[PDB]
Amino acid sequence: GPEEITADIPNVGEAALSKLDESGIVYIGAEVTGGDILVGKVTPKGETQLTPEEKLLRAIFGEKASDVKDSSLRVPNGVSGTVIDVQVFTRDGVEKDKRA
Amino acid sequence: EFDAIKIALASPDMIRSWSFGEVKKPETINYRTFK
Amino acid sequence: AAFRSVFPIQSYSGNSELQYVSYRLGEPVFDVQECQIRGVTYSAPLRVKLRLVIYEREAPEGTVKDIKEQEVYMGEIPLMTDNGTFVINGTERVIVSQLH
Amino acid sequence: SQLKLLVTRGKEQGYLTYAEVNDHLPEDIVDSDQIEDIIQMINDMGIQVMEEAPDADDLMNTADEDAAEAAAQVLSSVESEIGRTTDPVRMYMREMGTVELLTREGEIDIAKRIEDGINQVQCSVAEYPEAITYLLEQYDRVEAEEARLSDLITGFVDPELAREKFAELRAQYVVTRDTIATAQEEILKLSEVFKQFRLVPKQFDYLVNSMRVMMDRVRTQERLIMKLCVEQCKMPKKNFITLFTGNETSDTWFNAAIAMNKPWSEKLHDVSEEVHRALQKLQQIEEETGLTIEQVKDINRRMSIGEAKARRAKKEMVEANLRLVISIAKKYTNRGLQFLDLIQEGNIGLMKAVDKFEYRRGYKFSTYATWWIRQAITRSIADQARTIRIPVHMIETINKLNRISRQMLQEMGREPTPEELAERMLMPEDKIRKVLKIAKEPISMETPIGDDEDSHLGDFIEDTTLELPLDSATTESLRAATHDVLAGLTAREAKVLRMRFGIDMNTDYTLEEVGKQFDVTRERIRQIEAKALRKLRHPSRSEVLRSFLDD
Amino acid sequence: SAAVKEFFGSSQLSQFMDQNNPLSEITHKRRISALGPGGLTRERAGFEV
Amino acid sequence: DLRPLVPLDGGRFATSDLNDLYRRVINRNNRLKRLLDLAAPDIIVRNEKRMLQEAVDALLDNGRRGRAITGSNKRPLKSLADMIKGKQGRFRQNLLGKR
Repeated sequence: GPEEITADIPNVGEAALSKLDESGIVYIGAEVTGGDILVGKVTPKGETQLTPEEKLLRAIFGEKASDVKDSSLRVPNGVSGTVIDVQVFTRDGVEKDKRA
Repeated sequence: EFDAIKIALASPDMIRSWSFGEVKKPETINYRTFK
Repeated sequence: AAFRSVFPIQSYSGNSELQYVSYRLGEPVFDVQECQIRGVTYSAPLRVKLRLVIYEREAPEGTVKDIKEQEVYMGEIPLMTDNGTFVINGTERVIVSQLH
Repeated sequence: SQLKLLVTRGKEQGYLTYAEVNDHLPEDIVDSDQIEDIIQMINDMGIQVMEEAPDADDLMNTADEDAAEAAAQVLSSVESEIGRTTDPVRMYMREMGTVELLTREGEIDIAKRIEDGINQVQCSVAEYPEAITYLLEQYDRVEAEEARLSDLITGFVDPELAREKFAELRAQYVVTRDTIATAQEEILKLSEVFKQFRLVPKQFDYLVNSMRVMMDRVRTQERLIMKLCVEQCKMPKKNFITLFTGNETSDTWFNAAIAMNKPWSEKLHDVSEEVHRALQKLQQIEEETGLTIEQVKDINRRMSIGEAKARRAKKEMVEANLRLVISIAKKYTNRGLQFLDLIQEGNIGLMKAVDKFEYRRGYKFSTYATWWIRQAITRSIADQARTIRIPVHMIETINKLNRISRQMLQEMGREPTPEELAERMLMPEDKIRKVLKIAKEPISMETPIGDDEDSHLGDFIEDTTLELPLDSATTESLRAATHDVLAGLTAREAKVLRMRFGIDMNTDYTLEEVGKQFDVTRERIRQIEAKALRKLRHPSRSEVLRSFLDD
Repeated sequence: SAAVKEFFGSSQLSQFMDQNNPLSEITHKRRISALGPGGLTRERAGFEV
Repeated sequence: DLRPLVPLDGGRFATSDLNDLYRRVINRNNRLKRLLDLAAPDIIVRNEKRMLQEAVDALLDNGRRGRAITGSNKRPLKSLADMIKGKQGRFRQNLLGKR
């Protein structure tokens, strides 16, 4: 299927998303550094077919392995700078998100 | 673990033992569902 | 001087000569900033006003009797910016002179 | 042999140019590929033929040493020949050029040859009671609707007329068959009338190959009498021609073969068993196929004669047409299949044509065969042109796409957008994107990106299936942690937790198998599992565990 | 268009304009290479040039 | 997996030549089998045998004798020897010096 760029990504706390806006793409002017997310993109993982005891650890804490895994654009390690511009090229068939 | 390595000709018999079944058709994948 | 070298092109004695009249450099779709932003080669369309003249196979020395005229499109030719550089796929390129 | 001293010149210099290896060549080499092969043979033994003066100050000898004299032999021999034996295409061109391309209305002659060759086999069929009994059985079989009535014919020479001429066949067949010196004229006239039919292809094919099976059973018993006695018992070959050959069913040629009281005869006592039993076999087989042996023997022998005549002329037909086949194939050359693949698929189509021909239509064979051949060649080019086999209608769609794209490129100014092809064609605009992403061919993983190392493309492809060693070293730690947590549980709850998932065992089990293991209903087992889970959910058994959920 | 576009788009005499600098551009434009299609290679020359 | 058909990005697969060579050998092998079933005139089956021999000979060591078959890229495509032999085979780079 497709890949989204939404600002909701599995397996990362809200503290690591004070930079991304609602549409998924970082604010212009935010000071990022290595490991931050410049763009929040997830790709569908179907399906996991998980392990033994990992299954028990899932049952214990009632969580659900997400149907998606994340492949989001994070700053290469070492880099540290100011996002000074962001353009959004969109295919013609698609419909533009909020940021575009 | 092991020792010397032998190289030699291979009979058709030894080759048929190496394999796991013969390849008859020349197609690779299924072009829409890529199984 | 590249059109005269092959024009006019005659048939195999066919009493029909496709002769060149002139050409012109079109207007560039994108200017160099937009051409870098989109990843396009900055260039100009090349219109050519050929002309098919025909002679029917009687006389005298191919009577020009049934001729035509058009403006044909033969390819786009990249353009050198005001600093002598090209934009070939949004990337700046330079054609280094050769010593042959 | 100036070549031979060219080699010594290249040696005593330590290198050869293209100038020298153009000087000391044979003056009669016109095919450049011969020059290619011989300069390769030279370099293979030394010395490498660079194109200029160098090696001037490069004093570096990997050209030793048995290859030297062998390669010199091959070079000294290349003048003895003229080639080529290296291009299959040219050797095939010569091969077809051997056969004179002159069958100018000899085609109809050889075609009539085929017709009256495949009717000697028709007669030999007409003398085979078993195939004709099959035809009668399947007449009464299909008219009873045991199959479609057309199961017997691909057309013939009326339903009730068909079935009742089959009825007259039945009556002529009974007057043929119960008149066991009366069968001669009846059987022969019934075969005369019978030869006016037109079988189903598979019908005739099966019946005649089972005719062959019948005669081959007779032939196998012939082996059993031949090698068992003449080649194993040392029976005299002249003897095997004398006594057995001619009678073949009575007991007067083998049982009167041991009895002939000779050095050969009274040694037949040890292979006497299988000949004794083979006589039983053949004697019952005479009636098994419907006639004594020698009759159907020589009828199928004439069958073989007729089929050989048929095939040997279709050869000349096929070659005289393949002279055309090559030409017809040459207009499909870049389409993805190398040339000799094309002409081979063409020749397959050509054999197809020659085995479906008719002079009756009064036309020229060329057009019919060329229709067959172009059809089969395009079938080939379709079915085996790409590394991923895309179907044929899809290739039609792709061709439409290419043509209309080239057209819009020179009519709509700049280029065709697929949104524009969605209108220019009557397609749904995701069919177009699909067919465009489907028609592209694969990139070769050895295509070199021109970098420093000259590494190719196939070395920049990560393996997105492997697990990172950190992840495996995690779940090993997870096995540790879960085993630890279970250790601090009652053996009931721990065994139920393990047996419920697949934790450190083979297959996980349903609740009922677990109750089996403990003699409880599955509800008891659900209670146990829920209590163990509730116990584990609390920290002090679950801090590290929940930390495995890193989020 | 294909031939001229593969000249301009991919050939040894069409390079990324080195631009880390004003002088870098201005001295990459005024450059006289002796390689490329129609010119000798590295192996074949060689201390002639 | 040693001659994979990995999916690159954009539905544009990448393969190694060995798939092309194995296709070329299996095609002519099957065609020869069908010729032998049809009882063809031995001219065509002779050409088919020679074609299959060139296929196997270009699969074993391409460019050895008969002007190596070139892939779709214009290029003389590699064979088992070229994955073994030469400066670029196994024995030289990944068998002596690795990342």
